[PDB]
Amino acid sequence: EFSIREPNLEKHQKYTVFEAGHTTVRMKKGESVIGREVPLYLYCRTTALSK
Amino acid sequence: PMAPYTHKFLMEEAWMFTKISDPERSRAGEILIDFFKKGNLSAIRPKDKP
Amino acid sequence: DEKTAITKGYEALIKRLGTGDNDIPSLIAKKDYLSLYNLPEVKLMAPLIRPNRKGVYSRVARKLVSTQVTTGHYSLHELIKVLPFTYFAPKQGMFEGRLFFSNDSFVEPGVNNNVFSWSKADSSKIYCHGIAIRVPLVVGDEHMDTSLALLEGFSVCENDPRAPMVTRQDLIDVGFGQKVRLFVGQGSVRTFKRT
Amino acid sequence: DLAVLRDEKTAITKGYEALIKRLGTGDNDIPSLIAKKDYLSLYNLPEVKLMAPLIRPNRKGVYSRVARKLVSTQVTTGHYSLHELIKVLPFTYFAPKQGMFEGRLFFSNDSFVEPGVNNNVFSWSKADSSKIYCHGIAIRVPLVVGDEHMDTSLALLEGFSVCENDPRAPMVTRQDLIDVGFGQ
Amino acid sequence: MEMGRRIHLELRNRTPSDVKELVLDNSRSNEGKLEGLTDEFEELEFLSTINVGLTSIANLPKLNKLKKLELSDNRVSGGLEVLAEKCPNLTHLNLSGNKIKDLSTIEPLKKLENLKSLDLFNCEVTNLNDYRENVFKLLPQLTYLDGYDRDDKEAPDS
Repeated sequence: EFSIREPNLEKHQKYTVFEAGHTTVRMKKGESVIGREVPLYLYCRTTALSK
Repeated sequence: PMAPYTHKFLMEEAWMFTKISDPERSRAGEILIDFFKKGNLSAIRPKDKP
Repeated sequence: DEKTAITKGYEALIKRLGTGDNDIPSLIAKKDYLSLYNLPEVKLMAPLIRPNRKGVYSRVARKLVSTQVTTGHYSLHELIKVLPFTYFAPKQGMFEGRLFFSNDSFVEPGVNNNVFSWSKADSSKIYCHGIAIRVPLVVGDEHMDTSLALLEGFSVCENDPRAPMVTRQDLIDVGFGQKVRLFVGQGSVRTFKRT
Repeated sequence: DLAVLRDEKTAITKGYEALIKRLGTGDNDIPSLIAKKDYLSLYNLPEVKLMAPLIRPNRKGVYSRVARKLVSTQVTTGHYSLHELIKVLPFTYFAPKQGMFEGRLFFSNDSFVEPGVNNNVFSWSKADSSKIYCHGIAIRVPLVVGDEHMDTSLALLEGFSVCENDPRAPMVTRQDLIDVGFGQ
Repeated sequence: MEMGRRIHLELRNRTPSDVKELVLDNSRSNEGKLEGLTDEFEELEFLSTINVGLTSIANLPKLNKLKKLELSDNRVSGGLEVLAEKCPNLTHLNLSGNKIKDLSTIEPLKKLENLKSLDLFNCEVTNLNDYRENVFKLLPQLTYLDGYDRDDKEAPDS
């Protein structure tokens, strides 16, 4: 999974996290939509499901 | 210790790419291929140290 | 009520036709659209237009009416739908396909809606708030050409899936003579060609 | 012979190679013009003239105004990003006009370049500042002039060469190599 | 490069007493600590330190004529009280991209009576509930936040 929020060791105990370069957010600027770069993170995790 | 995250997905802590939808390509494989073609996901290259 | 005000404004716009000179069809046949932007009924309906986006909606409506009238291809329904907004100074801005009214409601060009709905094979019956209104005239082809009432500087063309989907923002950059598929409503995709 | 892409992306890639081919030393070239703050000359270089037809003619003026503006800001202050300059110089051929800038600089082939964010059509990274990825094709940039990120002793090594010994010329530090004049 | 050489380069024989602007972007600073700055810089009115692996503010000298600062892309956290003594005449500040967790770290900025605009983007604090309002109630003198005033009034260019 993707995220833009650094992790907490206590909460994210089942997830392994990486730093996959950078992404870009996009927001209003009056009449035009601009973008600003930010770092991106990668939430790996192995889990089980069933029918 | 505190109870850790459990749900399969990540509520709130998710960043979502986005692309305009197509009714002729409304499937998982087609959507993933289309997202890959623009080269965003391909650019992702995770670093060794976690 | 605001809805009833809009209804009476639209009734006045419809009656203005009057099958006579100094009315909508005579100015149409004359191709003098500027006068349409100064009628009394639009002046009466103007206060019902949201102030913040008044300039942008005036701009878009003015462009649409001008483009349609210039070609002689038009459709009375979309015209009357968008006319009220062209009584102000057009100001640059961002349009998102919804000409919001002062009451928080909306009228989006080229899609039927409760506030104003036009059904094919029912040109005489103009459904406003689920109320049928007879038109004072008769038409069988003056309305059939709506290819120019959807967007501002484009025209419909034959369907083509190969063309890539696009959105309102990117339209400014599309090169000349390039087809562009894009939604015209809910799950309704229509190709367009700049012109 | 070992290629599957069409004439369009190949033409754009060739144009960018040609633009990077004028980054070499000597007068009448990009680095020397930047040193002389003569940004105006960049707009009449032969390779931009050759690459101009591709630019989307409908809005060529608006793009030209934005890219012609950015270079000046980069050129005048002395803080510039060589890669952005190369990316946006093809648009500086035509006369400026008036219009709204959405954010992307299109070509005639529905392929754009956004000024600042790496994309498939043109990519690079601050780690390896000696590669340009045009449609997944690696274009080596010569190392004739440093940039704010890439700046170091290495980024100039290619520019220099050995010559016949002359004892009159001065003896300088390694760091001062950045400041020496071309053809000195 | 390095803040020392970068600065010595920007200073083309100019004394460090007649400049009105300075830039140090895309450099590196040992220990994430400033190095080479002093009180000699008096006429300075602008500063920009971006992506230099910075983490704290301890070697910052006293700068009075300073009226604008930028610390983006670094990992600063905690030190925000020096501003009330070194740059009391400061008006514009920006911290997007740094490590900021709670509001207690922000409270000292109340003493900057000359403060007008602040920019907080991509920080952990931003992920809270009713944060714009709580900050505004903390710093009343403030009017602009991240380029937007109360009621989402976009600020002008400059």
